[PDB]
Amino acid sequence: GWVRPDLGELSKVTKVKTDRPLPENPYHSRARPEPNPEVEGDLKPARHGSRLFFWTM
Amino acid sequence: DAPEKNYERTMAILQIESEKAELRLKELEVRRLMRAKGDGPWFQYPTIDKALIDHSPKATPDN
Ligand SMILES: CCCCCCCCCCCCCCCCCC(=O)OC[C@H](COP(=O)([O-])OC[C@H](O)COP(=O)([O-])OC[C@H](COC(=O)CCCCCCCCCCCCCCCCC)OC(=O)CCCCCCCCCCCCCCCCC)OC(=O)CCCCCCCCCCCCCCCCC
Repeated sequence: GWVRPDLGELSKVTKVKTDRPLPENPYHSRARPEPNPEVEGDLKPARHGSRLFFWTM
Repeated sequence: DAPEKNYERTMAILQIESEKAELRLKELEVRRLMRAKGDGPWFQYPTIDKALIDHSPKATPDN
């Protein structure tokens, strides 16, 4: 009683019911480095300008 | 000019210039610490973007 599968069927992506848990860290990655802190706050002007030796702005 | 005007104007000049000098010294120290540790917004040379990584299920499993 076995029907041979049609052209297209055996290459389908199927779904599988499992009773094993999902591997939570299959790559065994350690803790990620903490990122550099972003910038936050409004942009105040430069305190007394460029401060390049004598240029007051 | 009055000696009051020259005097208090000199105090204003000295405040502005001493504040600029202390900010320049802080700028040197900030640059030294950010180059040494790399944890500031400056001296952040690029690494590889991890938005290029394909996380799709590949052709072989062991990867
Ligand atoms: C109510 C709404 C309306 C309000 C309007 C109010 C104004 C009304 C009038 C409108 C026009 C305004 C014009 C600008 C304002 C005055 C600027 C000023 O005097 O700054 C003083 C400025 C600093 O003095 P201060 O007492 O500390 O500040 C007073 C103010 O607070 C100055 O303010 P500050 O401290 O915030 O200034 C910021 C900063 C202040 O400056 C600094 O922090 C110091 C560093 C400045 C640069 C130094 C460089 C040194 C090495 C290079 C030298 C080059 C050679 C010299 C020139 C050779 C001949 C071309 O500026 C700069 O760094 C800019 C660079 C210098 C340019 C100055 C403006 C020039 C405009 C006209 C140019 C015409 C040609 C003149 C010759 C070109 C060179 C000036 O003086 C100098 O640096 C010495 C040079 C003289 C300045 C230029 C004078 C402008 C008028 C020229 C008339 C004659 C022209 C003759 C024909 C052409 C030449 C042959």
